[PDB]
Amino acid sequence: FQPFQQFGRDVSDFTDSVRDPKTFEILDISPCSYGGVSVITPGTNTSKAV
Amino acid sequence: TLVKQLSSNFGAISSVLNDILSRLDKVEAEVQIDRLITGRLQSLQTYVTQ
Amino acid sequence: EGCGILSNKSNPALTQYFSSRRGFYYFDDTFRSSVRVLTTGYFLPFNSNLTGYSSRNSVTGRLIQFDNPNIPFKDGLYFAATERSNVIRGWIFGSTLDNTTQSAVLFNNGTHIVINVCNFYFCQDPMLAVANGSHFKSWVFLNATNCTYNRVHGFEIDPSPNTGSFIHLREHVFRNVDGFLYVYHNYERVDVYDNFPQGFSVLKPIFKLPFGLNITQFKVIMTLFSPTTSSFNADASVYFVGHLKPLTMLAEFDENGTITDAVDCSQDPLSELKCTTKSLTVEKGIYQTSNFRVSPSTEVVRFPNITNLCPFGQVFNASNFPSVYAWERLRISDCVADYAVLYNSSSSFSTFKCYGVSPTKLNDLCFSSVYADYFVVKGDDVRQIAPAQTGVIADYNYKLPDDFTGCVLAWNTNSVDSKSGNNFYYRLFRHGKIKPYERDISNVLYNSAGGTCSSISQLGCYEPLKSYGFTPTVGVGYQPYRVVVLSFELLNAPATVCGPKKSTELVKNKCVNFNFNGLTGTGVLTSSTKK
Amino acid sequence: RQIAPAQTGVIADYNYKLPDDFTGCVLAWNTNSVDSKSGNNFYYRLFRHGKIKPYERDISNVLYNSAGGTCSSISQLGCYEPLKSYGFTPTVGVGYQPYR
Amino acid sequence: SDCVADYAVLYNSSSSFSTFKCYGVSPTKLNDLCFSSVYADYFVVKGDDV
Ligand SMILES: *[C@@H]1O[C@H](CO)[C@@H](O[C@@H]2O[C@H](CO)[C@@H](O[C@@H]3O[C@H](CO)[C@@H](O)[C@H](O[C@H]4O[C@H](CO)[C@@H](O)[C@H](O)[C@@H]4O[C@H]4O[C@H](CO)[C@@H](O)[C@H](O)[C@@H]4O)[C@@H]3O)[C@H](O)[C@H]2NC(C)=O)[C@H](O)[C@H]1NC(C)=O
Ligand SMILES: *[C@@H]1O[C@H](CO)[C@@H](O[C@@H]2O[C@H](CO)[C@@H](O[C@@H]3O[C@H](CO)[C@@H](O)[C@H](O[C@H]4O[C@H](CO)[C@@H](O)[C@H](O)[C@@H]4O)[C@@H]3O)[C@H](O)[C@H]2NC(C)=O)[C@H](O)[C@H]1NC(C)=O
Ligand SMILES: C=CC1=C(C)/C(=C/c2[nH]c(/C=C3N=C(/C=C4\NC(=O)C(C)=C4C=C)C(C)=C\3CCC(=O)O)c(CCC(=O)O)c2C)NC1=O
Ligand SMILES: *[C@@H]1O[C@H](CO)[C@@H](O[C@@H]2O[C@H](CO)[C@@H](O)[C@H](O)[C@H]2NC(C)=O)[C@H](O)[C@H]1NC(C)=O
Ligand SMILES: *[C@@H]1O[C@H](CO)[C@@H](O)[C@H](O)[C@H]1NC(C)=O
Ligand SMILES: *[C@@H]1O[C@H](CO)[C@@H](O)[C@H](O)[C@H]1NC(C)=O
Ligand SMILES: *[C@@H]1O[C@H](CO)[C@@H](O)[C@H](O)[C@H]1NC(C)=O
Ligand SMILES: *[C@@H]1O[C@H](CO)[C@@H](O)[C@H](O)[C@H]1NC(C)=O
Ligand SMILES: *[C@@H]1O[C@H](CO)[C@@H](O)[C@H](O)[C@H]1NC(C)=O
Ligand SMILES: *[C@@H]1O[C@H](CO)[C@@H](O)[C@H](O)[C@H]1NC(C)=O
Ligand SMILES: *[C@@H]1O[C@H](CO)[C@@H](O)[C@H](O)[C@H]1NC(C)=O
Ligand SMILES: *[C@@H]1O[C@H](CO)[C@@H](O)[C@H](O)[C@H]1NC(C)=O
Ligand SMILES: *[C@@H]1O[C@H](CO)[C@@H](O)[C@H](O)[C@H]1NC(C)=O
Ligand SMILES: *[C@@H]1O[C@H](CO)[C@@H](O)[C@H](O)[C@H]1NC(C)=O
Ligand SMILES: *[C@@H]1O[C@H](CO)[C@@H](O)[C@H](O)[C@H]1NC(C)=O
Repeated sequence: FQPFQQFGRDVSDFTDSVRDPKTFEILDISPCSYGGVSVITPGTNTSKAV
Repeated sequence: TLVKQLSSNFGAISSVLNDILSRLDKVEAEVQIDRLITGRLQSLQTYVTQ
Repeated sequence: EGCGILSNKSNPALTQYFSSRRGFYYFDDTFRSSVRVLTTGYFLPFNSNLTGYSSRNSVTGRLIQFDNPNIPFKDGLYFAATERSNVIRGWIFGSTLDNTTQSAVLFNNGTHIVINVCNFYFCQDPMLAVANGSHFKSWVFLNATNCTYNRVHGFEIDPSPNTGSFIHLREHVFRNVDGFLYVYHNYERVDVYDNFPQGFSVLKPIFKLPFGLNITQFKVIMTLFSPTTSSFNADASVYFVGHLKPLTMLAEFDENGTITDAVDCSQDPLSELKCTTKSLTVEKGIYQTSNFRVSPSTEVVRFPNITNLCPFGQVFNASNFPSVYAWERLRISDCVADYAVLYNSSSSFSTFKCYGVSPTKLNDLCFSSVYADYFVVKGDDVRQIAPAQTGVIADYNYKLPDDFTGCVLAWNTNSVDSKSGNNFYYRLFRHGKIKPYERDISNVLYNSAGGTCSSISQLGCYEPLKSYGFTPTVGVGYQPYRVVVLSFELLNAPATVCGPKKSTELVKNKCVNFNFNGLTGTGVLTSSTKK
Repeated sequence: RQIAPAQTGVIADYNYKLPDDFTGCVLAWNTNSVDSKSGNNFYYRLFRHGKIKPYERDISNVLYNSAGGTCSSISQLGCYEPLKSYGFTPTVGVGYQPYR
Repeated sequence: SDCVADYAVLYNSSSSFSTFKCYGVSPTKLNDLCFSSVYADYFVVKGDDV
């Protein structure tokens, strides 16, 4: 970061990095669930397992 | 039919930007300019679609 | 501190130079990386004119040269100086540059950086003198009184004069908005003598000074030199001054957040092409460009020949306004609505609510027909004088339409109509609500559950009107207030009441900003043949 | 009530102006018992040629000449003092009492 | 509960309201509304705490 930087933005304009005010270190922010998840099932009347 | 959509209020006090901007201060101006902007943008989107 | 004087000086030669691509600054503090931004503001246009002011002097044959006039501070300045040694030391900001109005100084003392905003009694030639390569004296001002702001920074320079070919180039830009003065800084080493160096430069902010100052003029403080004697002589230096203009540019940022190059829109057709596509490199082909080569700067205003002052005296400073149930209407026409003349009176409005128009834009707009309604209310009934209200007054006495366009005025009058002539009444006990802009001056005796009791002594029949108990030494509320309601009407009819704007001369075949009875716009004016 | 964005009056045009899109808070409270006794130091500016800019002030006490300029004396026709005194004194109505 | 809310009978009294703010409804459209359950809270404040 810059010496007076406090948080970093992305081209989609959301904060992905921040500087901790107490200990001057740089952290990373990412969503706690990103990426798709697909569930494969047979018919619910047919079976129960997925 | 596209040039005749410019005579629509779209929920604003007037269809003319000059009537709004000369009668209201700058703070109250955006809340009624935005309606005209969104309506004209929607008209342009529709025209491009057909 | 004992300012020195000069007897004869040569007339300034206002030679004009060209600024190639200089005069760009960081316009905000948002951090960016690898993006191209199109921004609008006050910038110095490319290939603009810069006026030079020299200071060199020889031993004989020529008079002294000291070009320090009152340069106007219109919307911003580009100050670039190409001195050798250290001759130009700071600037003077102000409006009249005398001790009857506050002025600011920002100059290098020699051992400090001095910033003061005081009532300065400047001498004819502000300067500071050095002798034998040492800081001798500072001769900027004589007296300084009535001020608070003072900042001093430790700094050090070498005041010894040198010789050469102007190895230093220092440039600044200045602008003040919202009470903050902005100073930007850049430095690079060049080798030119009597011409403005070319290239591209970016200015970085160093100051943001919080004084609210009306700044319209500008002056430069210089330095004198002596060969260790009483007599003082000048040295070689020159600076350039440019004015900022409202225009659009495109800025390009790298991955470190610095600006590599910028494109000034509306200079040549090539820059306009890059200004629309938001890119520095353009592929071959034909492109449809937007409009940027338009600078409407002239303001033309046309208002009718109405000149008389509008009668605010007989509608505000009158006697015996009627009660609320018998309010009166007044038609106001063929006058000039100057609201500033009400400031001179002793009465101050505690309610200045406007509905259809903004209160600030009343000196520019004009109306086709206006009306005035005036009455007297209880004091805490004033909040019922509004669109869509409920109460005694809003239901039985005075109702405003919900599509109300106008303003409501109110002020407390406890010392004039609480002692004598206390015949103020309001209508209670009505069968049904009242319509907007209607009144009923009737004293029929009210009977509940069917009318026509025809006697006050019967059971259930009451007087409709109840008297305001106006008397001195009561609280706020239960105290008389005088209310004036103004109703506006903006149509295609000819205007009757128009406020105080000085009309200008008509100009045609130019892209200007016009105003025809509150019909502001942008375009050209051409003689017509329509009926 | 004139200490607000987009206001008109004596204070909002000649004394103190807040800019549009102002971010912050404004505070006010009545102080009648502390500064009403022989104060005689509270003034406001009338009679200015032109409106004031946001966050700016002018402390000047020159004579005001109506429809012109550069007045000489107070006895000259159409010449007034620019500053007018608040008439602060105890036992006056609310609305004439000082507020901080 | 189980009453007819006639606000016009308060005009006959000697007390006048300095505050009649309403939230979620309009003061004019109270003679036509018909509520399911209402509650009342009453206390005394300093005057500039209103
Ligand atoms: C313009 O002016 C005209 C006249 O100048 C205004 O017209 C008047 O309008 C009012 C109301 O709209 C009207 O008052 C009614 O008159 C009736 C007689 O025709 C009364 O009988 C009536 O009172 C009772 O009768 C109704 C039927 O019984 C009840 O529904 C009503 O609530 C009253 O009943 C009471 O008593 C019973 C007893 O048990 C009780 O059960 C009820 O609950 C209630 O307590 C009204 O008072 C006038 O008569 C009209 N005037 C004329 C000359 O006709 C007109 O309104 C004005 N326009 C505007 C816009 O202001
Ligand atoms: C910063 O300070 C400067 C100077 O201190 C200040 O400039 C002043 O502006 C006012 C108004 O803009 C000027 O006052 C007017 O001056 C003209 C002459 O140019 C006079 O004619 C005016 O008098 C009447 O004119 C008309 C009749 O001919 C009338 O229609 C009109 O209503 C006037 O009654 C009027 O006095 C003043 O002259 C300048 N001062 C100087 C030294 O130039 C500037 O406004 C300040 N900036 C801000 C933002 O306040
Ligand atoms: C009076 C205003 C004034 C300003 C705005 C100013 C700013 C300024 N002067 C600098 C350097 C310097 N300042 C000067 C001299 C000047 N440069 C000037 O802007 C002027 C007017 C002089 C006057 C002689 C010199 C010689 C240096 C060299 C500092 C070094 O060795 O790094 C620097 C770069 C180093 C630093 O951040 O300290 C800044 C930002 N100095 C000033 O004196
Ligand atoms: C404020 O400015 C005025 C005039 O600009 C000053 O009055 C002059 O002071 C000089 C002192 O060098 C006298 O010689 C002149 O006779 C004075 N009058 C005029 C009309 O020039 C004044 O001294 C300044 N300072 C204050 C008032 O503190
Ligand atoms: C802030 O205080 C904590 C608590 O002791 C300390 O650990 C930390 O180093 C401090 N941060 C500073 C001084 O920047
Ligand atoms: C599940 O499928 C069987 C076989 O077709 C069918 O008989 C049964 O009705 C189905 N279950 C439901 C809940 O429809
Ligand atoms: C010097 O000043 C005097 C008085 O202003 C003037 O008459 C004279 O011409 C000046 N000298 C020159 C060389 O111009
Ligand atoms: C700028 O300077 C040139 C000569 O250097 C002159 O011809 C021109 O009129 C000046 N002004 C403008 C606006 O170009
Ligand atoms: C300015 O410099 C002089 C010496 O040239 C010094 O005496 C004085 O103290 C300096 N000013 C300030 C405010 O320190
Ligand atoms: C101005 O400064 C001088 C010193 O140069 C001093 O004698 C004079 O009293 C000052 N003026 C005022 C009004 O204090
Ligand atoms: C300005 O100075 C004068 C004396 O020179 C003084 O009477 C007055 O109170 C001062 N005003 C301010 C606002 O400091
Ligand atoms: C950007 O910053 C890095 C890190 O300080 C530096 O190595 C590099 O030279 C700078 N410039 C460019 C164009 O990457
Ligand atoms: C009307 O103005 C006169 C002076 O012009 C003043 O004495 C009087 O009190 C005013 N009446 C009002 C404001 O009702
Ligand atoms: C303002 O009021 C005073 C009296 O209070 C009066 O003498 C004067 O003529 C009025 N008008 C102006 C422009 O001062
Ligand atoms: C109104 O108040 C009076 C007393 O002020 C009372 O006699 C009367 O019964 C009340 N009601 C009506 C409908 O007048």
